[PDB]
Amino acid sequence: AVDTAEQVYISSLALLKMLKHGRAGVPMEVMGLMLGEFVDDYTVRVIDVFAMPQSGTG
Amino acid sequence: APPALWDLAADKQTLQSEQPLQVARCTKIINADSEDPKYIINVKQFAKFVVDLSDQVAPTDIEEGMRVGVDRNKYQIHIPLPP
Amino acid sequence: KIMKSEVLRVTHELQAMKDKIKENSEKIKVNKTLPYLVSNVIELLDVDPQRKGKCAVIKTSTRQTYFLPVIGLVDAEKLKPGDLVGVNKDSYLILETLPTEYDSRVKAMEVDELDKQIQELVEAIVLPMNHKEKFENLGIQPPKGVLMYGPPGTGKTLLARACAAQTKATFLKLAGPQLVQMFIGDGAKLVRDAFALAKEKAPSIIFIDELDAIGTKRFDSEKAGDREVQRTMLELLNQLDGFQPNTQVKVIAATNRVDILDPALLRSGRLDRKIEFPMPNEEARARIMQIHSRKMNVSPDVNYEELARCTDDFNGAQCKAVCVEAGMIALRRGATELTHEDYMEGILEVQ
Repeated sequence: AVDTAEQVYISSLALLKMLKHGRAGVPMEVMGLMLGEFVDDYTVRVIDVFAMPQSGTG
Repeated sequence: APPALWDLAADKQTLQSEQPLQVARCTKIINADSEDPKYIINVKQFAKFVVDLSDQVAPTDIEEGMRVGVDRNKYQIHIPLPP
Repeated sequence: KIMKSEVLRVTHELQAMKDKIKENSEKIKVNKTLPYLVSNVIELLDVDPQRKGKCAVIKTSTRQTYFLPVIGLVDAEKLKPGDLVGVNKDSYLILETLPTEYDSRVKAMEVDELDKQIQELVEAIVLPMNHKEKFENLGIQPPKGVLMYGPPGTGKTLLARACAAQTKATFLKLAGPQLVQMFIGDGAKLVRDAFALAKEKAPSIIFIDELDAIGTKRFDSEKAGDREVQRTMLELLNQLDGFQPNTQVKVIAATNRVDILDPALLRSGRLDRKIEFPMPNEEARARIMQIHSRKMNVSPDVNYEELARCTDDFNGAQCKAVCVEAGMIALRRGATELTHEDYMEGILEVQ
């Protein structure tokens, strides 16, 4: 039962990829994934970000 | 307030019972069936919708021009109703 | 065969294609499975100046007009101003077009699952479903429109309805006043829709009655209520003339009175067969009555003379009504088997 202060690190990579995902942000429901490495508990870093093919199920 | 007391005390599990049954498409009524997988349904807003029958409702329990409860999300029919 | 050794690589590329189309052919099923609503499609030809101009006009059930070209897979019966088309979210594209007709109601009219003349009639209705394979060598073109008429009291309606059971196909029922309504311009829509159902469905049987009353050209110049079925018939003949699809399922017409006749009804696609009824005989009616009553239990002694003689200017439905009436009092007579005198008793009863 322990909780610390976490802060999400965002680079230009994931940002621009989410901008392209913004162009992909058509009303059709879309999927995406984020990758990175955890050095410790209270910090989180994301680096590799890509998109996913659309589907009719959503 | 006293009759609503025990009910207010019984309103605790309603939060955990809120997840199902909550979906309402406002009971759109059907018309006819050309084929079994796909049915044509006409809402009271005069907008025709099409959705496949779920596994929770038997195709033999479907009557022509019958009002049944229908999901507004999955668009399928979870449960029918007598009236 | 050294030059033909390069074919193997080609076949490998082809089977590789067949292997790599699995996924893109797989996504079709999950994507196109559930169209969320139904929209009206109207075809409009545009011009781009390949870069060929293509477009369409859409009408949503929510009354919101959008823009979109003509797309989707290979189309055949499509491009027509129909309804019930597949559509995805925000895409407003066209995937599966199925025609259920317009204002369905007219279409669900009904669901149905004298020897020398009835022989010719039976042969006439049987031959288009039979001799088509022999029509190539013989070059015999089957008649389409068939005019069945005669003096009142014949009972030709239930006779043709009885022949419809012999055709084994689906039978429909359309009357004269059914073509007359309060609205206007119903003729074209009715004809086009009926021909649409005739195009989509199996070679069923279509029979219309009372074409004489609705086909009256009213020599008297003062007034009358219905001019509509006149031009409806004219348009019907037009589509039965200038159209190649007319080789499809036939439409049978019948007139009660010969007072009104259109000289333009003569054609292969139009009315061809003309048979006048010269006071139909008795024994034949007794025969068909025997065929109808063979199912019921009756004492097998009948002179047939009395029942043949007592029938004058009576329909077939009236003869069946005589049989039914004979079955009515046979229940309260206490007898479990129908007798001979019950027939004539019924005749003198209802008539």
